[PDB]
Amino acid sequence: LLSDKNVAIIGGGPVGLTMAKLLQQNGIDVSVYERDNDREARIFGGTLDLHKGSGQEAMKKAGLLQTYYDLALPMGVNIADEKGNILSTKNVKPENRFDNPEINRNDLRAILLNSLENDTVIWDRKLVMLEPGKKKWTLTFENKPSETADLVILANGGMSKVRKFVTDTEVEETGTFNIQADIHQPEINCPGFFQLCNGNRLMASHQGNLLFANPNNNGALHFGISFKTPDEWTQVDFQNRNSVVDFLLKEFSDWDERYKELIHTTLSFVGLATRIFPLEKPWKSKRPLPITMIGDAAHLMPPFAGQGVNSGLVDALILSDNLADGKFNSIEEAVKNYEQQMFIYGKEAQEESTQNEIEMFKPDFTF
Ligand SMILES: Cc1cc2nc3c(=O)[nH]c(=O)nc-3n(C[C@H](O)[C@H](O)[C@H](O)COP(=O)(O)OP(=O)(O)OC[C@H]3O[C@@H](n4cnc5c(N)ncnc54)[C@H](O)[C@@H]3O)c2cc1C
Repeated sequence: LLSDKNVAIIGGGPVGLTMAKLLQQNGIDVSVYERDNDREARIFGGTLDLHKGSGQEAMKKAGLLQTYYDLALPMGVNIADEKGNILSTKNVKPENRFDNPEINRNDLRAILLNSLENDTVIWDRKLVMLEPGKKKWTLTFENKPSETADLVILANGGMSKVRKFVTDTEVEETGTFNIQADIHQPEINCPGFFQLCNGNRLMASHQGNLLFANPNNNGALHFGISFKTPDEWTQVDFQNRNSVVDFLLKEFSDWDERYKELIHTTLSFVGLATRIFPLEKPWKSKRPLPITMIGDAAHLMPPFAGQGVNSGLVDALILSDNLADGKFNSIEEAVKNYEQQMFIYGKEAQEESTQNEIEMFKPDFTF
């Protein structure tokens, strides 16, 4: 069905790599083009969890489920107030897989890279332009040679700049904001907070500020602090830790000294406005050549209720199935069938995550 043709996947994130695996095991000629300089670039961020109905099915189909298990870490969850423990959910043996053991993002990338043929991924390839010819797409990469493909699949994350051939829809700010950071040797550097987590992930919520932490992302503590974007903003400079620290200490002034120590001990902060790529309009039905989008490039949405990578791993599973099992007259029809399913579960996910974002940031999230 892709028989004399090649596929370009733009983006080597967890969705794009998984797309590449599911394609390539059915004999399809696929390359992944990834902006990262090389395979050891550090991926900033929290862990990912794969769920039994969805992301784990992608891994199962790719023959990687067990490997995901070996490298992932089941974790309990503690809910605390702006000082003490209000709920402690330890993981039980029936449930350690039950979905969603946590995996570090570089571990998962390495699992997916290792399952691919040599030179599937081409590193240091930032796609900046796409142009449809007669039969193939010309792909333009910053300061590197151009390439062609019969089929382009954008897997290049929520801020993709190269969507216009699929849709004119734009990314939108949802009105919340997230500040993230990593603390190394947390047992040493934020002891009181590290002891509160006590090996579990921790969430706490107070007066419209939410705090999420994982004390054990390959030995580093990762945390995020989220809140409704201040009307005043922008006004904090994430380059200057002092201005981020002043802002956070003001917002957290009520909170126990263990949380403040977390803010004090952080070397640098990454600030990011929450965004959604809304599945609001149908995508374009006149496309000059086959092209589609999966993962956050298709349906970026707030992460607060756990939605995120699982639905992108389902995208990969449904699209590769449609392209391989070839029950369709054409690639075009294969893509359209995928996009139709994806609009349904993708909209359900977005509604739940928008509704959850509203519910959480209500300043009186009791909750
Ligand atoms: C703060 C926060 C916490 C989150 N927590 C969770 C969670 O707990 N659970 C969950 O499931 N999801 C969570 N998510 C969502 C989750 O991270 C994403 O859904 C997931 O990473 C998307 O996978 P992806 O492959 O589509 O995109 P990405 O991970 O964004 O990867 C896209 C890849 O494309 C590469 N790329 C970008 N531009 C180009 C270019 N022009 N050319 C070539 N390559 C390019 C990038 O380097 C990147 O490797 C969270 C998101 C945020 C923001």
